[PDB]
Amino acid sequence: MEMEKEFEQIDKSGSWAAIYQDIRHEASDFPSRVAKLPKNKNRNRYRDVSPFDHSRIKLHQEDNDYINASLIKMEEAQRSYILTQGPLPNTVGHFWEMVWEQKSRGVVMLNRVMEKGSLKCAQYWPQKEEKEMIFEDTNLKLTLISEDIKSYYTVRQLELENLTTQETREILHFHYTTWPDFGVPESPASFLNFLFKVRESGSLSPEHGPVVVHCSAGIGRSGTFCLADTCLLLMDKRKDPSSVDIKKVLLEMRKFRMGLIQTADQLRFSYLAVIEGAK
Ligand SMILES: CC(=O)Nc1ccccc1C(=O)NN
Repeated sequence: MEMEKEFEQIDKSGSWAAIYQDIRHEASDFPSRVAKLPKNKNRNRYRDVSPFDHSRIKLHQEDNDYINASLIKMEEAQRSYILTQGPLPNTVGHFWEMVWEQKSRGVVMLNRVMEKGSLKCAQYWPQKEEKEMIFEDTNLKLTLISEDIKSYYTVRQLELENLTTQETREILHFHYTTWPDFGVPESPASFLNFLFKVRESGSLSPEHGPVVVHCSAGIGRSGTFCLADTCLLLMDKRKDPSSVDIKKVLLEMRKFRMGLIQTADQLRFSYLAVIEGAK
C-alpha cells in the first residue's frame, strides 16, 4: 500500500498512537547481559537503553570491551550503521577508540550538548584549532582542522591520531543543530538536505567502516536518520518503490537495537521524511 495513502489514512483517523504501540508490541526482545554487569554501570547513560549482546560493538582491549553501541546491518539495502549514546565524561576515550577500530569516516550528531537546561552529552571534540584533545586512557589525539557553520547544520574536519602508531585519519563531524527541544521539526526539508550532505561526503559508502550516529540515548533521532536513509535507498533499488513498508523496515532495524523511534510524532515525521524524500 503506497505509504503516502497509508499516511493520509492514519492522519485522518488520528491513529498514530495505535500504529506506534503495535510496533512496540511486535518488536524483538534479546538479552543485554554485558550492559547490565555492575562493572559497566557508569558506561551507560540510561538504565532502560542497552545494546543487545548479539549486535553490540566490542572495543579491542582485554580490560573491558564494553560500550553502549550497536551494529545495525541492513542486508538488502547494503548499508551498515553504528548507533551509540551521547558520550559520557568517562566514555569519551572509548567513543574515539570505537571510531578508530571500526574505520568510520563520519560521525553524525543529532543533539546539542545542552537541551532543556541539562547536559545531553560530553563536549567530546575540540572547539579551537590550537587547543587539541588527548584521551590518555585510549592513547588518541584529536585536532580541529576546519569548521563550516550553516543555518541548520555545522560540518567539521577533525584529525584523529593513534599516538601508538602515529597513523592519522580525517574524520568528518556532521552536527544537526536545529532539532527542537520538544516535538519534531515541522518540515523535514532541512533534515533531508542534512542527510544528502552526509551521503555526498562518502561517509555512508562501503569503502569505509560504518558511520557512527548518536543523539542523547541513540534510539530516537538516531532511529529517524537510519530508517529514512534505508527506506529511500530501498525505493531506488526495488522494481516497485510502493513495496517499501516503513513499519517492516523499522521492525527489522529493531532486531539490532531496542527502542528505535521513541514517540508517535517521530514515527509520523519518519513517514514525512521518506514521503517528501521520494519527490
Ligand atoms: C531524493 C531527494 O529528494 N534528495 C534530496 C532531498 C532534499 C534535499 C536535497 C536532496 C538531494 O538530492 N541532494 N543531492
